[PDB]
Amino acid sequence: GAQVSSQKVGAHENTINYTTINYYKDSASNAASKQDYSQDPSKFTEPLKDVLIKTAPAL
Amino acid sequence: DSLPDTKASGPAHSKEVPALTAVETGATNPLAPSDTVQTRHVVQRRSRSESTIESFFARGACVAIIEVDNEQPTTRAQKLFAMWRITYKDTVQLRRKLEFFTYSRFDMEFTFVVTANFTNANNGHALNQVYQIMYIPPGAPTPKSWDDYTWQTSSNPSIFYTYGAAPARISVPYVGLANAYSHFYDGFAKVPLKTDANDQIGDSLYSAMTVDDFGVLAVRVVNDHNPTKVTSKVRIYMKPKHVRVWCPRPPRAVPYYGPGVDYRNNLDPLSEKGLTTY
Amino acid sequence: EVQLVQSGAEVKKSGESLKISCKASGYHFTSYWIGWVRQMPGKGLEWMGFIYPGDSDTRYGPSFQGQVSISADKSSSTAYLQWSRLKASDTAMYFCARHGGFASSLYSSSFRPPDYWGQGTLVTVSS
Amino acid sequence: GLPVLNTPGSNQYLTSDNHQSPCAIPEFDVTPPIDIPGEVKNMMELAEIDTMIPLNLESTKRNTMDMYRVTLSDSADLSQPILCLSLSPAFDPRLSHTMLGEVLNYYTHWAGSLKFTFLFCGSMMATGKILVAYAPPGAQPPTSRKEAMLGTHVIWDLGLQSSCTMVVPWISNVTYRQTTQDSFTEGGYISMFYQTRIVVPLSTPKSMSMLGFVSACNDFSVRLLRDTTHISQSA
Amino acid sequence: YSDRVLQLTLGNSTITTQEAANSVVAYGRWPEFIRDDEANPVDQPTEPDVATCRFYTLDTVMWGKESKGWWWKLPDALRDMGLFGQNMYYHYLGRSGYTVHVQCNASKFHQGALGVFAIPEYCLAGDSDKQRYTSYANANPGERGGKFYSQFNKDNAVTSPKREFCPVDYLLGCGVLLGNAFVYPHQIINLRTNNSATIVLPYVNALAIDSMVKHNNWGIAILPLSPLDFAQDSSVEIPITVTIAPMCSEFNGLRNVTAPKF
Amino acid sequence: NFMLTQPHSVSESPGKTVTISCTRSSGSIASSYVQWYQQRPGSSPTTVIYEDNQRPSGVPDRFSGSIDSSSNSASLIISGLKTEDEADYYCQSYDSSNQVFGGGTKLTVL
Ligand SMILES: CCCCCCCCCCCCCCCC(=O)O
Repeated sequence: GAQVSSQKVGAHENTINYTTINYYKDSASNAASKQDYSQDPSKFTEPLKDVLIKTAPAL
Repeated sequence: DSLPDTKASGPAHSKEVPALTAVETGATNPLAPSDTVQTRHVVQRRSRSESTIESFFARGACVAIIEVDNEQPTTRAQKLFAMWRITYKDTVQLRRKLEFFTYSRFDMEFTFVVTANFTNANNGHALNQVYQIMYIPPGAPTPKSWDDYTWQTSSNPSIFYTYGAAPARISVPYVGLANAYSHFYDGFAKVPLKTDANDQIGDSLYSAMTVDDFGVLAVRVVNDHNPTKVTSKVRIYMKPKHVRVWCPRPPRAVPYYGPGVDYRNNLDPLSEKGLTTY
Repeated sequence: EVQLVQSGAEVKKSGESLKISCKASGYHFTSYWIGWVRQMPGKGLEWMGFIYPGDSDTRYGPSFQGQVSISADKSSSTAYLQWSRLKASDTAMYFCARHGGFASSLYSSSFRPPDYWGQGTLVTVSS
Repeated sequence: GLPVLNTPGSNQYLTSDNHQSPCAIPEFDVTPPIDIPGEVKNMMELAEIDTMIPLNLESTKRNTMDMYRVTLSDSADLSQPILCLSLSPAFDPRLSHTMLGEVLNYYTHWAGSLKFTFLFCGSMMATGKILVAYAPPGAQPPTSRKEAMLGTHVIWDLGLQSSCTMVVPWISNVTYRQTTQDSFTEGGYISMFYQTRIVVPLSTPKSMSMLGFVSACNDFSVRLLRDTTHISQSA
Repeated sequence: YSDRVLQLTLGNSTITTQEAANSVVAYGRWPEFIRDDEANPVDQPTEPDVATCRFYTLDTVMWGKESKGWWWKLPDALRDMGLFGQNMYYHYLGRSGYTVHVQCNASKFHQGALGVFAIPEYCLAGDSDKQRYTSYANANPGERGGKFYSQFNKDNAVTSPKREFCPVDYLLGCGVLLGNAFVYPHQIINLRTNNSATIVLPYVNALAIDSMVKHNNWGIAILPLSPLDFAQDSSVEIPITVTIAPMCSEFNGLRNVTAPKF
Repeated sequence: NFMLTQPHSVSESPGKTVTISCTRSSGSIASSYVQWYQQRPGSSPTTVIYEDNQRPSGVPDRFSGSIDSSSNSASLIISGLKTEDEADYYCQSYDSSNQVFGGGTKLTVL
């Protein structure tokens, strides 16, 4: 029950996969996948109640 | 996965003014370079893969240095078994990295590096040593001699590491009492009451949720004593895994002072520089 | 029996050096450390030193750096407390202590305090 | 049957490795999570929030609240700059300790655009105009509005909306700049000058303060993690 | 309609402002009750709603040229506010959001700026060598609140130590530069633009519900970013008023009343 | 640096029960163990309690030691006081390298 994913190739010679298998029942033993993705910072940058477009006046 | 491209822009002469804003609203003007100057089309290939929380915290940082000795129990200063309080506040680097956020939730990985050395040249005789590292959760009996019954480790987890092998390593799940670790706690553990006989009954340390938060690690050398004293040290490295964080905070700006947020010594982090000097 | 015996009251004049002894019986004296404790009249006890012949650690009092000194003698199974220059503030009762052992820790767990005491010695000037 | 061959690097400990390891507390009953407000999934989200710049940092202003505020007046000479900075976000003493600078100091390389936002904290009756410019390196640092107006600049008019934003576009020869002090990857120069002047009526304060903020655009990134020099531990 | 004008109505109380910059919802989350799939205690909760979810006005403080700042903590500031305080002291556990409204008005010839910050888990520093030594009474001023200082002066008292906070204005009172404080939910009351600031605070904690007497969730800090100045007159000063309203309050563990010693 | 505060003094009658306290002021209370020492009038100190759970030879069971981790206070309870309990009691500790004595409590039994 292996898992195969694609690598982000930086340097090419002259589409590449790598395999991972979990050997321990406890999830704490797993290695970090590092496949997470970011989000929208609007909750910090624009926490306003009535969000207004940038081109429009702020007041 | 890649960052957004840059859109081409031309001359602007319009009634809409994105440059002006009002920070009083508490919002950051989400401008782009195309909103103030003319720009060309650029396909963007740079990515923020290195800035993720996992990548930021995916390092092992030293947190303690435990020293133990192997000698006859009645010859010299007897410190032949240690007991370290589990905490990340003994150092500054990992503490500062963690304290960017108010709450966190992660698994943890411990790695132990053990080194030994002699102390007298009279004999130079010593055989390979074996180290025991026993975890003692709060409330469990704590050893009071290097060879008492407590070391039977009937239910306490324990690691037996033979000197010279690869560093020992283990993983621990999220063992918090709440739904996330609290890096900062603005409260007390006890509250004095008007009916208390004296004020000292309800006294407690500010910003201290509990005593014996995680327990201690007991370290000893299983080998008996050689004719010569042998000293060794154990270094512990902690790597958070599967990290989630909430409520970002400003980073520490002045030297740490104790396990709290106190500050004593410097309080002058910034250096001098002329107002109109490049 | 496992006990520590000190000399009776000792008297010396101001500015002189005084020396008192604490002798152990029924065991080897230097099995573990020896501590010296002071008690001025009507006050709580105070630390003076915790010594052991391996290095003769004369850990002086913060306000008595050098004045108070300690030493151990294996041949006589006795330890000695010494003052270099007596003062009016050194009038107190001195006790010698020792723990039966069991100490094996780098930290508080098993770096133990004494459990047997001497009968005490009094330093005064008769009047 | 164990026909294996050990390769170099065996039995080593690399602090950045990503291997598995046994669990010390098997079958632990982990506490389920909840929905705590304010989750962060990337460090750059912190660098995109406006934060005040300690612009003054004079002899008697540094390490006091006066370092955050720049004084403007209607009697100041119009031929000299108000403030000057060097576009080195991680090394310049003014920009080093901002949120952007603090995040950058944990990385060796950076690249992207920056935003400078200034807030006018004068009276409602005060008015004026200000010119803030950015000059890419390779020439004499601007010292008068005549030279500053040649480079990238924005003319700010003081009105009902009290804040103006300037964008420092990404202009460089290298793909990534360095966060340390180095001339090969120097960022540029930022300066501010009076256009017209501050005009106030009678019975109004003649001098007022101004605040500045810095943040990163949505194309900003860092790529090599390191340790920071802003925290120290003595023996 | 414009964001310049705004009205708020909770319970039997109403607030109106004609020069409000805008309304800020901290972290973009509105207060809400505990869902069934997140409730730790099993007791039936109490939800007074109108009786406790209303605007309570704290004591007014005066802003001068030499003032350094003020700080309050929640729900500590509301401990004596009628039925909210009674419910807080009669129950082991408590939970609620808040709606902070800061009021400060001045003529068109005044100048200044206030920085209103909402800081979760707002720990503060002590005033002596002893670490974490501040007493319960001195860490919970109540509606009176506290003040900042321009410099750190260690308490040299040998007997009867003060055991009080000594926040430093430019360090935000917790060893972090004030400039970075804008990462927290905030608003600025710039006297030339607006005369009030509104912040809606959801319940932020590591637990679904927690004790209110022992732990303070939010901390309100008001610092003057730019000093006050009216007519080159050194005696000028204008008041600042703070109004707070609990939202979606609920209390769980009932028992006999609590009487903390102050 | 730190002290071991104690209650002022207690005066009781035979057959009463008292709880003498001693509040630690520095170091993790749970790490080091507090002790108790009895000094009868005109007599040398004696050891009666230490380790928080171990009692020395010759101590009647009437004396028992206990601790409160949260409040950093150690207690000594005497049930059924006797006229011969007349003495001073000191609470002693060993933090990591040195011993620190308390202020002393005077107990009077009529
Ligand atoms: C084997 C034990 C594993 C422990 C791993 C270290 C976890 C540290 C995380 C921060 C804990 C914060 C303190 C508890 C919260 C509180 O103060 O209420």
